Amino acid sequence: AMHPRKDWYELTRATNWTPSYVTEEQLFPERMSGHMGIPLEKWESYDEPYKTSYPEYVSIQREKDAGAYSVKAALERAKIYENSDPGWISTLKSHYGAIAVGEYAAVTGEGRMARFSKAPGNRNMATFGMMDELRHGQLQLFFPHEYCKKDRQFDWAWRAYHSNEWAAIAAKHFFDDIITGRDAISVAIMLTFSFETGFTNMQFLGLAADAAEAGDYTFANLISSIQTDESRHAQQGGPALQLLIENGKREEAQKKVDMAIWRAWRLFAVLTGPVMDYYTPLEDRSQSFKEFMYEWIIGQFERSLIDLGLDKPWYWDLFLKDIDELHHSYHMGVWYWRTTAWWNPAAGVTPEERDWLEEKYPGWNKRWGRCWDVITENVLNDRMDLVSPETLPSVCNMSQIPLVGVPGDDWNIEVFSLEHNGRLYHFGSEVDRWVFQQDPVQYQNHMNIVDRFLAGQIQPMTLEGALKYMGFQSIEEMGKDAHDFAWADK
Amino acid sequence: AMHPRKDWYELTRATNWTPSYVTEEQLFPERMSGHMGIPLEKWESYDEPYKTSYPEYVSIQREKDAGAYSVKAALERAKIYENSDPGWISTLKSHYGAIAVGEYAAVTGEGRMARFSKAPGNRNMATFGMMDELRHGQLQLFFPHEYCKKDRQFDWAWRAYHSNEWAAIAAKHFFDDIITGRDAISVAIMLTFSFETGFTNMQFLGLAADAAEAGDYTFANLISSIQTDESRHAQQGGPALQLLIENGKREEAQKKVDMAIWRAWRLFAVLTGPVMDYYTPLEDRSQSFKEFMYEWIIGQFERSLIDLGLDKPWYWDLFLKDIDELHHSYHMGVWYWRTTAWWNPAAGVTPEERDWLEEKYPGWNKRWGRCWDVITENVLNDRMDLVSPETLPSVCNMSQIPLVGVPGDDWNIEVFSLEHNGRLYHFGSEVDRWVFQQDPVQYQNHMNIVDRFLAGQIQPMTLEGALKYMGFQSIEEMGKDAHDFAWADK
Amino acid sequence: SAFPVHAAFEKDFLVQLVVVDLNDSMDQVAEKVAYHCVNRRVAPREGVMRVRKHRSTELFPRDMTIAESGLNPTEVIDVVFEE
Amino acid sequence: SAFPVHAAFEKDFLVQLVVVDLNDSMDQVAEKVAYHCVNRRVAPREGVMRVRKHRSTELFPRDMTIAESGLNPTEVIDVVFEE
Amino acid sequence: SFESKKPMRTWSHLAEMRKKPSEYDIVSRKLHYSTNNPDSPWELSPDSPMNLWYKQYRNASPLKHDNWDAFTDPDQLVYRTYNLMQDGQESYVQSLFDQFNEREHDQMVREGWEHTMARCYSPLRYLFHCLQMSSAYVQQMAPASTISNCCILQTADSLRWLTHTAYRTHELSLTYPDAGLGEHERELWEKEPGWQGLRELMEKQLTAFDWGEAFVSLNLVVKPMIVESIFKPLQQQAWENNDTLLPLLIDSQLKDAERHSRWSKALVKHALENPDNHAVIEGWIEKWRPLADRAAEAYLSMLSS
Amino acid sequence: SFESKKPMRTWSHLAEMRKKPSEYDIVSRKLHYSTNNPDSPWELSPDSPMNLWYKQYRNASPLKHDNWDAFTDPDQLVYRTYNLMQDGQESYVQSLFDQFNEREHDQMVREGWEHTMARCYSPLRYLFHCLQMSSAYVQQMAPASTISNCCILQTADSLRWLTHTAYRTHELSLTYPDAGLGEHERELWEKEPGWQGLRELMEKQLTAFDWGEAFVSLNLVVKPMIVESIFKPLQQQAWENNDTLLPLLIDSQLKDAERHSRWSKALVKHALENPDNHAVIEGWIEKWRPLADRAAEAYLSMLSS
Amino acid sequence: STLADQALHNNNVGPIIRAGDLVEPVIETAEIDNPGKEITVEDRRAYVRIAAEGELILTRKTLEEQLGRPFNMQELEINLASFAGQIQADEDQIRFYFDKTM
Amino acid sequence: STLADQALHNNNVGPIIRAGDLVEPVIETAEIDNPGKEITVEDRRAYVRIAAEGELILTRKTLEEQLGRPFNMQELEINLASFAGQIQADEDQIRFYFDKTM
Ligand SMILES: Cc1ccc(O)cc1
Ligand SMILES: Cc1ccc(O)cc1
Ligand SMILES: [Fe+3]
Ligand SMILES: [Fe+3]
Ligand SMILES: [Fe+3]
Ligand SMILES: [Fe+3]
Repeated sequence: AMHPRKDWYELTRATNWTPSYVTEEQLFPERMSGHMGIPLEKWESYDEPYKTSYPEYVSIQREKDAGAYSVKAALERAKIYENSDPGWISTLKSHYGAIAVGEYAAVTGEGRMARFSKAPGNRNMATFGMMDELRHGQLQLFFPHEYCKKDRQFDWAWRAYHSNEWAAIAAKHFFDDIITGRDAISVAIMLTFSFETGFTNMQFLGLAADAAEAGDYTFANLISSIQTDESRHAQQGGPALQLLIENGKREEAQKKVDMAIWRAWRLFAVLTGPVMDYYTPLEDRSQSFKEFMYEWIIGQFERSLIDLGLDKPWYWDLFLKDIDELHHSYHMGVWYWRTTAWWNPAAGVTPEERDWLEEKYPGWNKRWGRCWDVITENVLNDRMDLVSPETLPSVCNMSQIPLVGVPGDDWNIEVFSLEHNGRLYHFGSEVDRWVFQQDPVQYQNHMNIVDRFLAGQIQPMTLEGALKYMGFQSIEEMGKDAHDFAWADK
Repeated sequence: AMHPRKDWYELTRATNWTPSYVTEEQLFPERMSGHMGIPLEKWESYDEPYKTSYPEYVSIQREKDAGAYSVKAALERAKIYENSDPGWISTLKSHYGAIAVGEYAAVTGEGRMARFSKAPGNRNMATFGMMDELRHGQLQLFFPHEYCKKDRQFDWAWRAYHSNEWAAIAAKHFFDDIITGRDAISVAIMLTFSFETGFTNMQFLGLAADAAEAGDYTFANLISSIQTDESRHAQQGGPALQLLIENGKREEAQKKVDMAIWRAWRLFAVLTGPVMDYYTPLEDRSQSFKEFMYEWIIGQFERSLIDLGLDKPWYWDLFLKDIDELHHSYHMGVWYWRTTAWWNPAAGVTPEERDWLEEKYPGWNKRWGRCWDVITENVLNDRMDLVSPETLPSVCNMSQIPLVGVPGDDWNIEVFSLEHNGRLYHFGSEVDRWVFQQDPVQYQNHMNIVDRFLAGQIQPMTLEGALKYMGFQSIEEMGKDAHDFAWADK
Repeated sequence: SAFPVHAAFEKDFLVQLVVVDLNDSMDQVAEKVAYHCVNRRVAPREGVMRVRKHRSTELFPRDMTIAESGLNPTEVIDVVFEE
Repeated sequence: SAFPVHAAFEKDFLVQLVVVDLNDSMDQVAEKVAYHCVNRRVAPREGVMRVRKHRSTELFPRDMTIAESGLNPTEVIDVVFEE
Repeated sequence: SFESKKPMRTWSHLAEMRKKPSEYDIVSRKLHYSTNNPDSPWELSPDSPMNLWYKQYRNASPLKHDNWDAFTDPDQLVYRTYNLMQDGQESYVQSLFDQFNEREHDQMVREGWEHTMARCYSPLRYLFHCLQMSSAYVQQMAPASTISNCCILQTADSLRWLTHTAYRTHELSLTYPDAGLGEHERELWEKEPGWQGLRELMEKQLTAFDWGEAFVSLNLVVKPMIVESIFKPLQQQAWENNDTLLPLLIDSQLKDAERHSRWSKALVKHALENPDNHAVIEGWIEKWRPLADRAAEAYLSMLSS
Repeated sequence: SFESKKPMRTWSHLAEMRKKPSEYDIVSRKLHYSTNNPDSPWELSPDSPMNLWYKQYRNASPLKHDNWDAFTDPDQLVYRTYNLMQDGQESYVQSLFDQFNEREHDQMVREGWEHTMARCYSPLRYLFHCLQMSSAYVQQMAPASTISNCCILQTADSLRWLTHTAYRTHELSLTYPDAGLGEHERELWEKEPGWQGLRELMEKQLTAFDWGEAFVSLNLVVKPMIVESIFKPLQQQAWENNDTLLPLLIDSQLKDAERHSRWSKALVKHALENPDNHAVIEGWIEKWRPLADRAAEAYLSMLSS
Repeated sequence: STLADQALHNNNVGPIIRAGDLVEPVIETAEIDNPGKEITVEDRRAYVRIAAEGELILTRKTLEEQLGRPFNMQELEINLASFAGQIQADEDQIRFYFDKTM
Repeated sequence: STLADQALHNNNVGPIIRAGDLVEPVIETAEIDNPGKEITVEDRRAYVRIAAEGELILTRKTLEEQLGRPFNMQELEINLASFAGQIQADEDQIRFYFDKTM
């Protein structure tokens, strides 16, 4: 006979002890552990709500992968690459580049907890977390690898995080801030709670819905399987937060959640926003980006945050306005500066799409449409020189994404600036500036790409010089319009 | 350490012994064993060329099924049923009905060998064969089961072999003749060699090609996985044939091969022929039925038969002429009498298809086209009464399929008749009559469906009475034109 | 006096069960078979329909009845047009 | 005397790096920014382009140079049309 | 006339079940069409040889039930779940083989054990193959697909045991090359007194062609004797001769054996719904018990010598 | 200027390999972008706390190589094949647990063995968790993804051993409820003399933050000592006290341990391409050996009492 | 913020099941194991969002019966891509629930 | 019968590999392990027909290297949907071959 997990589980996490040969602080240094002075004994009340154990883990993960790889194998000849809308292919390129090696970086966030968390259950769940993120990194290199032979842009599934391409810098600045660059408890809060119960559902399930509509089941099946792991190891954050609140650290916990949610938001607005409302073919848009945000972030995530005892973030109303506005402008920026991307942005403003946009975002045509009107005119008159930029956008010193606003009839754009230690910084929002001020030592001597451009680090100091600095190794690799401007014909 | 299979394999099939308490003939009765008087000692030279062993078998078959079921699960929402051409759905209906419970019957052919073959290696390989066919029967009930809720015709995946529907009788007359109704050595020759290395490739790989073109990967993946088992247990027949030849039974072996190939041919001409050249959408026809026949039966199978030391069948030239002609007429018969089928036949004679047919079968329009011309005219003038039959076709006393010939400009039709034991039989070919005469006791008191109709066994003696006798339980279940005659619009 | 035969009509693609009558003229037999063939799968045409035993070179007379023909039940006949 | 500024043009969607000159009139500054905006994402229009510090209520004089304005390098300016 | 009906959630024959059909129900139930027409099991001449065989040895069996198809494997195994189960058990046994071989288990058995194994263990491949052959016969003759399916899996298990024995016979010969291991088993099966009760039993059982008598003799008499008088005594002897692998191997085989006993007893219970069947079953058990007891006595005398 | 290039058959960094890239190559190689910029490992302020930590404890390690990324796991394991391998080994161990529990193994151990297990075996969960924590640290600090991946799998193996120990501690307590099994292990780890060498060793090893010293102390000193002085002696004691399960369990754990040793030695061989590294490695081994030897001596004294 | 307020003020809990063989069985299980609760289902093809007010239970016994094959609760993780509510899971069932009422 | 005669008189042997992860590795293996033989490939999407004249060998070692992961010869059966030629298989390789020359 076998004995049920409930009867021996406590012994697997009965692993805290009282150090005698080194001090408690030497074994769990605050800068790596982030215990906020809460003594070891208090951490033993940590109770991970989504448990697993080693034999179950290897058995079940074996089955998860067998399915993922079998589906990929069975669908190799479905002509997704050849037959898919080029906007969908660019969605794959953007996803794998922006995510694959970041997943592998998440191993290190989990590792930070496995070694340095004072909560025994956290150290064990983070061990399975290490393994999960290894899976995710390896899956999302293996799957795009077959497309290398078809298109050099898929090389960026591996290369992007090794580059200084501007979106890759935005990704690394975020993930290095919330995953690899902070103490174990900050990782628990910012990564597993804020990012992994909050935003990743947008990219791994919201996007899966669109992928299924687009008939790409290899991808939809992959990312939804990945998220089943996420759903388990993300549950490390809640008990950490509850423990902090119980031990008088509510304010500190709230600040970390507030910061991580906003940082995640700005990154997903430039990655997922344009995918859902522009690159994904109209017929395959299960819901709009805003609709998905209201499902996943407002309806599900923010309600969970409340249930655990935290408050709505102070910037709530700013956040809501941003959901209506930000990604439309980020999309415009990525597309106009498409040559700086490793995917081919789809413009997504055929009349039929503009009608959809106007329905999903009343007032769109009087705003962003004013810009797309100019662009469309130039395309129809083959003034292609006016559809390609000859300077650099100004960039946020937090998000590393260009500084934008609302264009057109009720134009409004604001930069939030800050003098600090003899230097002038510019942020794309009140919240981004606030994030900086929460922890200046984390950020203060970081130079964004345009800062580097102005300080002589990019040579020559030209757009072409910048493109080379960003690591593009051939002309083929740089972004172009997804449909070679065939959309103008409509 | 583990020891390699080559070092212990002989002991797994060192299982022949000299009976002492019953006689050799009592233990292996000729009527069940079919040893043709060849003594036990001679059978020990039997050497199965495609080996497996129990641990490898359960491990590898576990992996085969995991893939088959994972793909099915991942593709449930691909809208194959809703979005596929109705001709493709009818192809699924025909396949599962004609095959699923016949696969399960094949367990018994394998079982007959497992108990009654004098060759120890054959008894072990037939044990894995029993298991394979169990897999195949269960897969091909499980997969169509989800469609029951959509269409009562999918009920026939289970019901067909329990019915007296005319195509089901043709299937059972064949499989009961070559699988369940003869001695172990006849099963080895007629089933594993003739049918399973010869014809099943047409339905499980040829058809898979068309399924992949049609974008039905759940089905293509299923039947190609099934055939990987076939490819192993079908290799029981070759060594049996070689053993018979070595022991002076060449003539007996050749006759059994000749009979089984022809019987298989007539059945696959009515099942697979219409699927490949008419039901399958034109754009999804990887090759014509004849092209697939020349690949699989002439190029591969007949060459293998020669290599093993057998001769081309005596009826070779008749066979070749039949490949040009028979299925075109079987298709016409199934479609005109579509109301007697459990699937919805597609006519497949839009001008675009008729051009393809003329290219694949020069002279088609001057032959079968003459008939389809009349039918098409009646459809276009809504004389639908002339597109539905009011009598029964005459049926072959061997194949159980209607008696046909070449229509049109160079009309030619021949029935091959036989008086025997005070009864008049009619066969659809010289070969079918020859098969009967090879073994009259197997066939002589069998009554085909029309024989039964004339002897008062079908009441009332009307087409409607016949339809009820065939087991149709509702109006929905009976065959209609796949496209509700929408093809006439072209 | 129902009399089953299996009949093949000229330019059709199959043999069908057609039930005629013991006292039917070959002219009447030909009509009953044609019913199931002409304007279904075979174009109508000018000429006289004739009845012969399957693949025979001899035609039955038009006025000859099936009873007078010596045909046995369930035997195969062709229905063809005079050359 | 290269002088980098970050500029936001009226009705555009972003802020861009535009490198002007220490001795440029606000009229010249406005032109250099417009180059990267008008007929790209912003429709041309009648009126005088003016330069102000970002979100300020005060406009720099047309003839005033950037050197005379007290602006610091990499500060943000708007380019707008007179009401 | 023809009436209109809507689609059913499952096969027409299961549509009146109260519960939602299981995987087992869907893929296992009522698949023998050969029981539909009493006068011609198979779609051939009603008097064809195989039709006569089935009319005599299945249809006319004294063991009778008006709904054999209602029989249910108590384990409700399908092909898919059998392989999951047995890949688990067989991977475990193969891992035992690997590890015990690493530790040189066979070198440490008690003096002379190789000779006991050569005489009493390695010729089991013949007995187990008889069980394999016999199980395949019950498969092909049983009057319900759910019965036949238990028999298919049992045929495979018999080959599993045969293969264990073949593997271990060869492996043992590598440490003890002078004991006739892998060389003299046929001789022993044919001529050694301790094997002759078993051989007579199986030769006679394999010529019991009535499906009911085949099932009763195989699963209610022969196979329980093998558990009592062969498997368990070998475990005891192994223990006394410092063979620690054989008891673990046999424990895995006994799991299969108990499964066979479980479905067999469930079939007896189904059959006994018909009162007439108690006497039929009991009569066959009494008929075969003496042969089985003599088989066990002769084997045990050989083992304990 | 920009030049034109064709698509490559694999990642740009593997495209010059002579052989076709393996699954291992594709998913494992050169994934630490944090080694690209010496002045700022992480995309933050170059002087951020974690950037200072990595510049000191990874970049400035005395153990140096110009191409750590070229390191190759000799087993070339990826996530997928690790789980195939370990589901095999762990399903085997779980089957051992099931079967030995059926046989009531624990009731038959020699008198007093439960007390030896309570003192010398069950507190191993603390030692194994230290190995788990320490392996995770080498993971997060190692300068190549192929190194870190061996460490991830080793962290998981450490938890595997911990979980074995937890399961068996609980199970043993069911037969022997009066031995402190599952109740007194923390006390023993903290205060029992035989555990204090090990505890001092691990507390000190866990505060060796240089990645090179962490790897050497953990994998070249601590872990080989555990094999020599804990695992194998426990197998001997089990044998002497009729515990036949523990030796089989430890044999499975030793397979993991040997794998760890294998990749560790391959890393040493890679490192030694740089002649300066022999002295660095040897110096760390000499530094930690005394603590390891004292740990083993104290444990062994406790076990043999 | 009307739209946002209403979206936030929900008490919906329950599993998000990815496309595959667990979708229909989980829906049916939610209905059976929470009698007198209305179960809502939003189908997004790649996943289905299944919810009830305040609490939603899935028992192993029911899920096994609806799935039609042997099933261990831990296996749900193969197909549980996300969930709303806090989670309490054991060998017999999984419970999705909220502490608060909004 | 010209067409039929020519189709029959072939000596093509080799594996038919079903759609999946073994197609390209088997093609590459056929080329490497049969140097100086021309390998023909017919792609039918659901399967690929791979052939050489008279004899075609696939070795485990080469197939493992081309597949890029650990591989046992017996595993080929997962994807070997059919084959032309007689078969001789062992732990080291599979050989497709004809006894006769036509
Ligand atoms: C980028 C990323 C990181 C971790 C993760 O789990 C998902 C995505
Ligand atoms: C009908 C049938 C029978 C056996 C088999 O293997 C395939 C098909
Ligand atoms: Fe992840
Ligand atoms: Fe994650
Ligand atoms: Fe089959
Ligand atoms: Fe078969």
